[PDB]
Order: sequence, then structure tokens, then C-alpha cells
Amino acid sequence: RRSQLKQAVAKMVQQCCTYVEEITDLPIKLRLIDTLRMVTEGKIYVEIERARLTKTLATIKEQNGDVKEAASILQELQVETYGSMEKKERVEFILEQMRLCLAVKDYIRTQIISKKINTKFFQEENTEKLKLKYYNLMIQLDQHEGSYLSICKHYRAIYDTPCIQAESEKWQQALKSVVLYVILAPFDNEQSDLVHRISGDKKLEEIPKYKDLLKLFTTMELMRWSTLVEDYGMELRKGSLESPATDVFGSTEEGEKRWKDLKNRVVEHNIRIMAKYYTRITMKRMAQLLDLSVDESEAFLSNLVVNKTIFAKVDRLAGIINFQRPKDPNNLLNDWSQKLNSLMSLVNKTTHLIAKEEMIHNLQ
Amino acid sequence: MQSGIIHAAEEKDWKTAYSYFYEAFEGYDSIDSPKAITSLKYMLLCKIMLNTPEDVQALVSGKLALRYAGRQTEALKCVAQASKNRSLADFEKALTDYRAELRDDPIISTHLAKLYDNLLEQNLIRVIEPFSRVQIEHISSLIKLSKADVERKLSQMIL
Amino acid sequence: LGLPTEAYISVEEVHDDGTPTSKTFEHVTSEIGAEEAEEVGVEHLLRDIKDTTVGTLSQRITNQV
Amino acid sequence: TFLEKTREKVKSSDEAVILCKTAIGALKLNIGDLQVTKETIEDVEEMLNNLPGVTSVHSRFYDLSSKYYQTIGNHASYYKDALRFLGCVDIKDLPVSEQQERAFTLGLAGLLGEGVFNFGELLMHPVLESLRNTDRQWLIDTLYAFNSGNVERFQTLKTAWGQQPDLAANEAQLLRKIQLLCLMEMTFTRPANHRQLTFEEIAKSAKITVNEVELLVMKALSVGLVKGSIDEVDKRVHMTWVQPRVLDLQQIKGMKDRLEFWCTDVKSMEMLVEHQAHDILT
Repeated sequence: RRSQLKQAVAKMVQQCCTYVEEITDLPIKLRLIDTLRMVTEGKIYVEIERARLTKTLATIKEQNGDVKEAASILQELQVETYGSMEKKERVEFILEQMRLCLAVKDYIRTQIISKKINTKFFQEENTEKLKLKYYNLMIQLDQHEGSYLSICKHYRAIYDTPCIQAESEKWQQALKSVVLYVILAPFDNEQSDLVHRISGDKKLEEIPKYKDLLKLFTTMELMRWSTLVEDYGMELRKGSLESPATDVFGSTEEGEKRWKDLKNRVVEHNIRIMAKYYTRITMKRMAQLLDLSVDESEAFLSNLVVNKTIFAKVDRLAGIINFQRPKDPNNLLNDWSQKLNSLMSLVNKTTHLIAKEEMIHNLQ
Repeated sequence: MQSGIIHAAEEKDWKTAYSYFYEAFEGYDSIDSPKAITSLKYMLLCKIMLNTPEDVQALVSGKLALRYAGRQTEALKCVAQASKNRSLADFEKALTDYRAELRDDPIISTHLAKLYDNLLEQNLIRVIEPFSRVQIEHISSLIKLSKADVERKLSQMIL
Repeated sequence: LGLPTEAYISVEEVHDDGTPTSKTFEHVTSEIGAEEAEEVGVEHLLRDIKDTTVGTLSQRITNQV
Repeated sequence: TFLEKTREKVKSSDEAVILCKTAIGALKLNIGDLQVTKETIEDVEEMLNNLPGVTSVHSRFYDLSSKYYQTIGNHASYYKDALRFLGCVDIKDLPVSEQQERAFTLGLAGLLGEGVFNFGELLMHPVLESLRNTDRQWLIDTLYAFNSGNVERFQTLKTAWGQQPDLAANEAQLLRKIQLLCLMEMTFTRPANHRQLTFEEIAKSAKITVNEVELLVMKALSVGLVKGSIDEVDKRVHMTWVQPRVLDLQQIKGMKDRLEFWCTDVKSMEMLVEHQAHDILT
């Protein structure tokens, strides 16, 4: 093997590189079935396995792949990650076949082989597009089921690598993708400062629309849904930013999932602060501030307090619902005793403050 | 297996009867595939009978049972999914779809009626939960069930 | 009837109304801290009165009278 | 080019950058405020090295901020820093016709902005109030009308809309401003026994309809000028905390007298202590 296998067996697949474009598929799959036998014992196994990769890629490309031969790559994917320490070409091989798994429509296979590379970062410093390919395959694994918050750090990471900074109109649809998840994510403490992680940005606020969108959900009660859709359900075509908004519009089943979830976040944004600032409101009043049926209003508060994320005690005889109204057996005197210590700290605040104020008028 | 059959035929100690079908399946593993795939049914019916629905999906997602994919293990994920969301109508559609293997076995035909009563009250404390005083005419309208029997079944709860 | 040890702090202000250069002391809270070595000597030099044995009436006089 | 000659050749113990950046911004009066005049006021903000009353550049840095914040900005950054521009001299040794125009320029800024809720300390600011005594009554009168908190007196000066620029563009939130100051007063006016006003009284004291007063108070809770709760079926609100205002030598008479019989109540209950628990401790 001593510096003589390198020019021997890689020259055998240097031939096969020339015949996979020239010779017909009949003798060369006899060439392959006669060359996969030697793969185990003596072949490319010194460290140069990333030429064995293009010939086990060449098994797929003779038929240009199908469903099953895409899954025939699985025997050699994870193996030569241990084969030779290398930062880029090994990753370029193993991030490929997950797009084939998407053509298999298999997500449980995809995230297991995605689990190998999320720790294998820090190779982006030489590649201006390959790290960008790792992200574009990792939308659809997260886009599909409900994961509107695993895409959070994802979409700031395609506000990352400095190719993106200098394609101003392709940079605009990066601003589309960096704003249409913070709303669409379910509520969390992570969303509650994600609105701050995207704010404080000098170049995000160039779009006059989207500075106001995150303004609405930092601030107070929202105009209902119909008085908002006439002011923001039209800019989704305009500008030079239509394609993630077309990604809202285009697949209408993706649209119906994104119409109603945008409806879901704004019908909820009432119910947070209506619990915060109201004590007791009628059933008829709240259903009018949601612009839908009173039965549909009761279905909204049913699956939120069985989530117990908003506590409520509704009624269906007098329509009298109320917010944050427990029995309070002990909290009367307990909150009263707190008001003493706030008061007694306050009478001590002015007491040592007056005596110095006399010392700057009548001192000597 | 039949140490667990007759001990579950009287419904005394489901936990120990669960332990028989576990060992009955570990013996059947990778040597008898007809008898192994029926053994998943008796452990997960007992686990629904144990009223731990999430642990059903926890087992079959484990790599030991990931080999034994089939129709009847999907017949148990859905019924567990029906009892997970704690609804009556969720349970009804799961029966009709997989009826040829769910409602075919001689002991399942004995255990569905007792499984129905637990799940009848389970949605019943779910929909009654979010409020105060309410009418009975809506809860009959939200379960799609009658009023007289529901009023008796509500009266058994306070007793 | 209190603790006759006062301390301030230095704060300055280019602020509201008084002078372009304004500076006024503000009292930070003050107490007599103890230490294990000195409590031998402190409690030795008193020998006069010390209303210890905290029962139902130490609180009655240290904070209710 | 001559400035950066003077910027580099002044290396004295006197700070060069405080006068040169204010010389940059004074030279940016010609054109442009987005890139250089911004970086005058953004860069030099903390270089005040332990010298309050830097009266050479105390006014010059603040006059640069006045011309820049009256230029494109909200209204109110002009309205804040000019208090320290006009807060450094007592004999102003310049014609008062300028200062009554500068105060009228300052009087327009504390009106159109949103974050301005004082109208008690600028009103009791005794260098610019009597300065426009008999010239422009209608500005001083509508300052009173906000503290009067009424829809009626603001309508009286609707015949006197002096200075038609910057007026109708903000007219929607001028009408919003009076409806918001109306609740601060009556919450302060009512005693601490109830302070529980109804929505019909708001519809009386602000002549605004029923379907908007709930939107009015949630704005008041969000800004933070009031802290209370909101009922909807009994049509009342339990206001608890209100914003502290200013007061004259007449409201201290109430605070003198409500304090005074509270003194002897501390005397009276402690009189039981040293007389009944007397033998417990000598």
C-alpha cells in the first residue's frame, strides 16, 4: 500500500469517471459490481474516500436515481465521516441525500442524518453557498408539520454569511423571511425576546411596512383583523420582496395554513391583554371584537384554558366571563401586608431626605 | 402469554398482567413473527387499560418495535391517539377504519365496553372544565349524545 | 431614639433648575455592623444592661414599644 | 477643510473635539442632516469630562441639538434638551422678543408630540410663562385647558388656531390628547374612598361615545399614566394609581390637615402600649 495504491486504484476510478459519461450502462454496472467487492478490503481506504463517494454517487446517476436507489446510499453515508478528517467535501456528500429523502417524503430519516452536521459547523468560512445549502434543506424539514419556531435561529442564519449582505433585492426577501416567523411562532418567552433580537436593527427598519408589523405586537390592543387586512393584506405583492409572500400565497394549502395561523395569532393577542386589563366582560362584547360567531368565540377559549395558558371562567347563561378571578382566601391579607412594606419603605425614603435639604439653605 | 390472558380475564392486577405479555413478547422476538406481532396488541391494550396513553407511542417509536411495523401497530397508535386527545368522536373514527383487526379479537370484544366507559367520562371532564354554571342542553350538543342518560351519568359523578 | 451614625454619597447633576454645576449629597442607609472578634470586646465593655432572652417580650420593646 | 486644520492643530488641555464637532454641526447648517449632523450629535454625547456648566460649549452643543431636533425628528427631543439649553442663564442679556419666540417654538413642540405628559412644571416654569403674557394668550389658555381636562375650553380656542402649519396634521391626536388628560384630573379629584367612575360619566365629561372609552383606557394603561382595573358589565372602572401632578400652596393645606390628626392617632394607640405593657419591661 506504501505510496503505490494512490496512483493505482484512484486511476481505476479515473477511468470510470471517463466511462460513466461515455460507455453504455451495461458493462459499467458490471464494472461497478466488480469494484464494490474490493471496497471493503483493499481500495480507496487510505484517506481519499471522497473519490469513492463520487463512484457510489455514480451508482445512483446511471438511472438518474429513483425512490429506492436514493435509499441505497445509506450503507456508506455515516461510515467515512470516521474515514478521514476533512471539513468540507465530507459534508457536501452527506447533506445531499436528505433532498432525496424529501423525494421519499421521509422526515424521520432526514433529521437523523441532519443530526450529524448541526455540530459539524465552522466550515462556512471557505464556502459562500454550501452552508447556504445546509439551511435551504433545513426549511422543509421544519416547514412541514408545525415547526414555526425551529425556523427562528434558522432565518437569522440566512441573514448571516456575508454573501447575503450585498444582494440588496435578494436581501429584501431575506427581510421577508426574518419577519414572517416571529409572528407565526406560538407564544413563548423565546418569542418574547425574539421581538427584541430582531428589533434594534438599523437596516431592518428600511421597509416602512415591516417596522410597523413588529410594532403592533410589542404594543397594545390590535385593530381587529379586518381593519388590519385592508392595510397590510395588499403589500404582499408590492416592493421587490414578493417570493416569501408568494410562498405564503402560492401553495394555497400553505396559504390556508398561513392565513388562519396569522388569524390565530391576532385572535389570541386580544385574549392575552383582555385577561391582563379587564376584570369582567360580557360574552357578546368579546365576540364582536373578534368579528365572528359567539359559538366560534367559545371554541377559542375552550382549547386555551385546557392549555391553561389563559385562565378564564366563562358562562353560557348570562354571558358573563371574567379574567383571573380565583377565590383568594389568603391573598387579601398577603397583598395587604405587601402594601405596608412598600409604604414603610416610602416613609423612610423622604425622612432622611428632608434633613439634608435644610442643610443647603440655612447652613452657616 | 396465557399467564397474562387469564390474569387479565378477571381484571385484577393490570400491571403484573402487563409484565407477562412483556416477557411473552421478548421470548417471541426475532424467532416467531406471527406470534410477535399479536403480542404488541396485548401489551398496548393493557397500557390503554392502564390509562397511560402517551407511553404507547413511546414504545413503538423505540427501535425494538420500529422493526415490527404493520397494520395492527397502527391500529394501536390511533386508539391511543384517540384516548390522548380525550374525545368520544375521536374514538369512533378509529374503530371504523381499523375494524377488521381492532373489533375482531375475542378479548378486545370483551374489553372495549369497559374501555368506553373510562373514555366517556374523560371527554366529559374536558368539555365541562372551562366554565361555571352552564346548561345541560349544550353539553348534549357538544358531545352529540342524549340528555337523559347524560344527566344520569353526570349524577354518578357527584355521587 | 435611633442610630446616630450618618453617611452620605456624592452625586452631581447637570440638571433641572439650580446651577449649571450642581452637586448635593444623598444619604445612604447606615448601621453598626458586628464581627465575631469584636463581639467579645463589645459585650465585655457594656456590663450595664442587655435585655436578652428573646421570648414573647423582646419584640414587644425592641419594636412594639 | 479649514476646520480639520483647526481640529488637528488644537491639541491643548482644553478639549478640542467638543468645540470642533459643534463647529462641524454649525457648518452643516447649509445642507444635510442624515450622515454628518447625526454623527455630530450621536458621537459627542458622553465626552463631557466632569465639567457641569461647560458654558462655552454648554449652549453650543445644546443649540446644535435644538436646530437638529427641530429639524427632522419627532417634536420632543427638541422639547427635552432645550430645557438644558435654556437652563444655564438667569439674565438672558438678549432681546426678550427672541426668547418669547424661542419659547413659542418650544411651545409648539410640547404639544404635537406623543410622549409629553407634564403641563404642570413647564406651566410653573417662571422664565417663559409671563414672557408671553399679553402676546399670545391662546397658547397659555390651552395649556390650562389640558389641566382643566375638558372638551369645552379646547373648543373655545378653536376660533384661535394660530400658526396653521403643523396644526391640522396632528388634529386627530390633539382631540385624543384632551380625552386622555380628562381621566387624570377626576381620578385626582375624587377621594381615596371610591375613585370609581363609570363609563357614562366619561361619556359626559369627554362627550365621547360608549364604543371608544374602552379603547381610551387601555391606551392609558399601556402608556402607564394610570393603574387600575376595568369592569365591563357594571360599566365602572376601579382606578387605583394615578400619575402625580403638581400643586400650589393651597393643596398643601389639605396635606397639612389630613396629616395632622394622623399624628395623634400614633399617639393614641401607642398610649395603650406603654401603659398596659409597662410592667413587662421597666
